[PDB]
Amino acid sequence: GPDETLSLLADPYRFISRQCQRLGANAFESRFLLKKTNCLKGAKAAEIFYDTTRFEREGAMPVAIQKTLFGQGGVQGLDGETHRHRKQMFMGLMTPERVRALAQLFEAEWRRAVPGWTRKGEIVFYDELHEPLTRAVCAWAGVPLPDDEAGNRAGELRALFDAAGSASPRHLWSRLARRRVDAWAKRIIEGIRAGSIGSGSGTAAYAIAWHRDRHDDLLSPHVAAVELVNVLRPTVAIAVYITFVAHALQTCSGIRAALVQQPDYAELFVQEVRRFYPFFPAVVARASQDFEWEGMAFPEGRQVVLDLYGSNHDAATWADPQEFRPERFRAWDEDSFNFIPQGGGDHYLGHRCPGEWIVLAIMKVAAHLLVNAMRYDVPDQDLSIDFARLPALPKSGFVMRNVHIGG
Ligand code: HEM
Ligand SMILES: CCCCCCCCCCCCCCCC(=O)O
Repeated sequence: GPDETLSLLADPYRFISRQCQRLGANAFESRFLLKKTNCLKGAKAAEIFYDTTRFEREGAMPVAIQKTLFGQGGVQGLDGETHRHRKQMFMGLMTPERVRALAQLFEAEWRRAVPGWTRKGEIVFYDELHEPLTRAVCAWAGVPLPDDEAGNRAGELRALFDAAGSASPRHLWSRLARRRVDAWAKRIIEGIRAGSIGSGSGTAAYAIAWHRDRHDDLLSPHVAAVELVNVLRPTVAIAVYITFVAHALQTCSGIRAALVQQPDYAELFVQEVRRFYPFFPAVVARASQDFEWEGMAFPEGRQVVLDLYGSNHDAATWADPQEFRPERFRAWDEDSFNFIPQGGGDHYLGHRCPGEWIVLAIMKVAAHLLVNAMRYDVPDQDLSIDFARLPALPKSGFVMRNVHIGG
């Protein structure tokens, strides 16, 4: 068949589900970067995608993603016992107490940043979030971050995910940002190992610097650096979800009141923001052995893409996925495959995002602050979601005026 890379790139979140709807199927064979690719969508497809006896990640992600989004040698590219041993290192960071600590640091940094926002008179909300998140996560992770460098590090971390999927010179900036952030994280790992940096025993940078692999060897410093950036970078990417929290509050009538007046509502609300809004489009794996599934061939070595956005909008699962309705989560049975904005399956046994607890905790802080503490005006602007952008955002970035926290 024809190469459809251009069609995918023009509609990265919806290309797969639009083609599925046309064909009346949850899977179809296509071709990207000249490679035959099976595209999958929905709960049943997610369950097979997460079967590690049939799928592997090693070598699956296009190498332009190593130079930017993920780095080289990190957990995303591992399989089998090597993967599970590395994954445990990340999971150990995520205790309720440690997640709460990061949420508290983020609230503090948000409150610290407000006076600057008031003084500007008008802000692009998305643009203002990267730095407080950077400051909170570095402190949490045991990464020293001088006051006068926080801004620059926040821009570099942002560039890894926000400029990575840009078909322009912004991609070149993402590559330089990656080189810089790796070198910085590497100096941090080296200083922890030499004892010149006193990160605490509970902190991410300590855990990663002192992690021993399956042969009782420390991670090479570059790999430790990449894994540390695998904590810092996606925490800063929560800026996207926080912007969507603001977008939902602005565009969906009744949400603000319910959040104000119903205490259990915030949990439902942040889950629905993750279900509803596009963010991580799709994940890629390679078939590890010959099999067939639902009348489709999966020859060993076949590239396979699992459409996360389409799965989160699958009508069989949700009935009315096109609506923004937090109360739908009252009927959710916590299935590991039917709701997958940060991946599916098991956190320890597969590649599912270990950052979900942090994301939920921080999105709740954001919701709380935006309804209970912050006052702001929202001028006329284009709030529509840019489905052509990676990551997707409201076209305006969400512009606020007259921000303050007397509220
Ligand atoms: C900002 C919102 C986030 C989104 C949309 C997101 C989404 C995802 C997705 C889709 C995956 C891949 C699942 C797969 O390969 O099957 C993933 C993996 C990962 N996430 Fe996140 N994530 C976010 C935040 C975070 C945070 C805060 C952390 C901090 C620890 C984090 C750390 C990771 C790591 C280390 C992996 C690789 C895990 C593995 O391969 O086993 N993420 N994430
Ligand atoms: C060859 C073109 C590749 C296009 C690159 C696509 C990048 C995906 C963008 C999704 C939003 C980024 C989410 C942050 C993820 C993370 O921090 O790990």
